[PDB]
Amino acid sequence: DMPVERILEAELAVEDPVTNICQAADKQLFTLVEWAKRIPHFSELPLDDQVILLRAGWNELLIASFSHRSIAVKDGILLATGLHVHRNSAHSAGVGAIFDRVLTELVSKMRDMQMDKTELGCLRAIVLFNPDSKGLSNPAEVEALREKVYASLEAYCKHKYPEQPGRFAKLLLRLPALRSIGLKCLEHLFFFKLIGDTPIDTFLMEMLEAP
Amino acid sequence: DMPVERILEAELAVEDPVTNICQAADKQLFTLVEWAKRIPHFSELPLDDQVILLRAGWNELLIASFSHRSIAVKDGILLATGLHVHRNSAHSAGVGAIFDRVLTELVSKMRDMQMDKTELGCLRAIVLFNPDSKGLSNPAEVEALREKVYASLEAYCKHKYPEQPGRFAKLLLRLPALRSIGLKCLEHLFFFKLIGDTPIDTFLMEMLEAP
Amino acid sequence: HKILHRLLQD
Amino acid sequence: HKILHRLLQD
Repeated sequence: DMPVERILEAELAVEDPVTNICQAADKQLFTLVEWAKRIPHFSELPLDDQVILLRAGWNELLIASFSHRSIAVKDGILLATGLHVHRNSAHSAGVGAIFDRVLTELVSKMRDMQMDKTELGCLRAIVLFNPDSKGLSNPAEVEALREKVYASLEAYCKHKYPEQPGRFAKLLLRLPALRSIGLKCLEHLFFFKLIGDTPIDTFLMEMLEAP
Repeated sequence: DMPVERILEAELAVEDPVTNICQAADKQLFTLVEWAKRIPHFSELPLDDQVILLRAGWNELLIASFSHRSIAVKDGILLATGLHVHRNSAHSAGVGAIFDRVLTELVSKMRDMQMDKTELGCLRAIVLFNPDSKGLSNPAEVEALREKVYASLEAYCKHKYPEQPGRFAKLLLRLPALRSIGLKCLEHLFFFKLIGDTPIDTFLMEMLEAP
Repeated sequence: HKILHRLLQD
Repeated sequence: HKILHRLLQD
């Protein structure tokens, strides 16, 4: 089984600007590992596959988390360090475009639909169990777990928001945006690493290593 | 309304290797415009918005089409020019990685689920009506059309494949893969253009212009 | 974007 | 990937 209550529990258990964002990201990578261990069946996968899923998903997973954390923030994001970062600050640091995509495609859409923590948890678990991740010893097994998450999520939405028949599809359709922003985020991080002005801490650095 | 029968009709109406793929892509861009005009309500949008949606979606739209066209092809893709391109040929031209992603994440998954032309049509229409496209004069209007497509698609899957309750979510969850492969495709095209060895024809070139 | 505009016009 | 392995181990 894949009970949405366990997924919610996982979320609840873990609850210039470029430098601050990068520092916050490094910090949250530790927390991400703890989150993943709390998702049903993840820790039962082979260690090598747990590594692959987390290396494949970490940036989307962190982006989804700070985006949902920021739904009551006007034109900004709330980092896990407690720091609010506004649009103007990101623009003045040369990362306005990517920052605005986060705000318009993720944060404001999460706000508009009042995406809840169960739904966020499920989307994150779907991202985690990515069966397209290269090198998985058993892709079908990860595919099975993803299928169980989205079954439970659809059941949850239909029970909790029966007057919103499109809500489930609406949730899933933020995933392409999440993927694209995740990819653009990586491009920036690789550049910061290349230029070498911004400090990149050890876990974030490791995520930027070749496989 | 957004009848799946009109969407199916749209699909039916329009039915080294790097050079060949690029040439085929240029050819299919003309056909894509004709396809889009056949999708309910697209031609009613402001001309400027039609331009924006097509410039935003063309590469994903073409990739989805040749991927579905190739489901009965072993380890290869069928171009609209009639030419079959095998894995080995793409690998020997230095584009093996992106080619394999098409095969594993799109073609083989479409094959495994027997994605039908109605479903393909709907996924393409959802891609077309992308409300996150920058510059849209009315994003809510495009969002409304997307919502109508996915409502009709869910109705279609539940009626046509009632024994497969996960099928609808399964379709939508190929869209992140489509987005990522679309982005990687663009990176390659920009490089081919930069190096200047591969001929890039006028419409494909125009798509590679700045907005 | 002259080609796309021309083709969409009709 | 030594940090991730160490943290997942327990």
